[PDB]
Amino acid sequence: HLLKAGGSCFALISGTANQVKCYRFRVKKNHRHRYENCTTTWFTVADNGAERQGQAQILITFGSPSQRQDFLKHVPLPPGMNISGFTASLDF
Amino acid sequence: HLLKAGGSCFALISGTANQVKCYRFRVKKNHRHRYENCTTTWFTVADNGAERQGQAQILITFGSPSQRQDFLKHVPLPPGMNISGFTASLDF
Repeated sequence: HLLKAGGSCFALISGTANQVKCYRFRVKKNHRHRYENCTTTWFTVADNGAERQGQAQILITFGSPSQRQDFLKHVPLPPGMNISGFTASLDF
Repeated sequence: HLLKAGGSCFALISGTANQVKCYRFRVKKNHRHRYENCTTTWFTVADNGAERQGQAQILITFGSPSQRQDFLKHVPLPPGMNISGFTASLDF
């Protein structure tokens, strides 16, 4: 790793569990060069009951805005999935 | 929600799966008021077919930097566990 001034850019992709699972499979399979890393599926944790609740989520990181732009051009977003893009500074 | 008042903040907590699970239960039970939400446990995906690999990880969000400061004040980090803090801006 080269030391990284400023923030890394990433995205949050969501939908049903199986949607998200398949979406990942696709990007790893057909798009690996367009993203840095991806997470396994997670959920926003519920207080009561089963922790796994609401929409399935993955974070995908990118080495630069340009890589994220290239990702966005080529990677199909299935119907009912959503994507939002963010830029994160490291604080500590 | 109202609308994001500036930039939001979060933290990435890592360790073994059981370290992370335990940390999540503790903060849910004792420090609920000190964070916004937490994720279920996840890993960085391996492309070698092994989804679960490396360190277990969770994300914790905060509604203000103040809240995160108060969390950091009150919640210790056990041996062998890591925390990083970030602030993200919405891109799209």
